[PDB]
Amino acid sequence: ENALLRYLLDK
Amino acid sequence: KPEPTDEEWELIKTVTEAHVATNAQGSHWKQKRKFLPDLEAFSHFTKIITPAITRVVDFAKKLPMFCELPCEDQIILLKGCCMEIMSLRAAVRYDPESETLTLNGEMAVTRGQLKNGGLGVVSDAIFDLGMSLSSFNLDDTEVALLQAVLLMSSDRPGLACVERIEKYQDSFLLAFEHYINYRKHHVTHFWPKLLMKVTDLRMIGACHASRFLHMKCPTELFPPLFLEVF
Ligand SMILES: COc1nc(C(=O)NCC(=O)O)c(O)c2ccc(Oc3ccc(Cc4ccccc4)cc3)cc12
Repeated sequence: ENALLRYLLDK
Repeated sequence: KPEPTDEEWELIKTVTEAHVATNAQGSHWKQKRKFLPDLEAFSHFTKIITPAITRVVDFAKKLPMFCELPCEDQIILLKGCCMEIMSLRAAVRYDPESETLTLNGEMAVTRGQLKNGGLGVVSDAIFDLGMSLSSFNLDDTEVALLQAVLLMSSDRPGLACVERIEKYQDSFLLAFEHYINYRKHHVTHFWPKLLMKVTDLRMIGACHASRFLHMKCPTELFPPLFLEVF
């Protein structure tokens, strides 16, 4: 959940 | 009226640059501008929000202060401020002539279009905010600093580093007020009026998130990054 936000955040 | 200290000129440089690098078609959004012609108006709207969200993420990541926070805080802050910032970025591009805002730096929409797109009353709020901001003549720096203030909101629920985020907000608010002192806008009580625009953007943020909870329309019709930041 927020799996894509977390992807874009880490880099 | 105190003006920016050396370190505030530096923070102003940083936050302005983060904004300019992630703001769609910076200062060439009006000549490169198209106009548009129901869950079909919503369809045209959902296929174009994803890059607007992506730019807000990109802006946050160019703030070292933001990058120092733990990922769970970073996610919460972005959820809180994403529609507030896309809304500010759209409102500062209000064209009084065509009575449009600009999305993704090329798409002009009217009050009626945004409303039919499913924003409801939030559409009227974003347009009234845009009309009232024409006389404010906000530059890249003032827009970037409003954005940083909205991002560093210590009061979003479930944050771990409430205190640290609060200190970042305070640094931005002081530099921002000092920059405002320096710019000597021809508008009485400028800084108090700007704090009220922050409040307007926060109500747009809280009404946006409220409206999303009310529009269960199957969720799959909505793009993933848009159902994440609500
Ligand atoms: C203020 O909004 C927006 N701003 C910008 C912007 O200016 N970006 C910054 C920059 O240009 O630099 C955009 O590009 C946008 C692109 C698509 C967009 O689509 C919609 C349309 C309708 C809804 C209805 C809704 C409401 C609540 C809950 C569920 C559904 C949702 C999303 C809204 C945008």
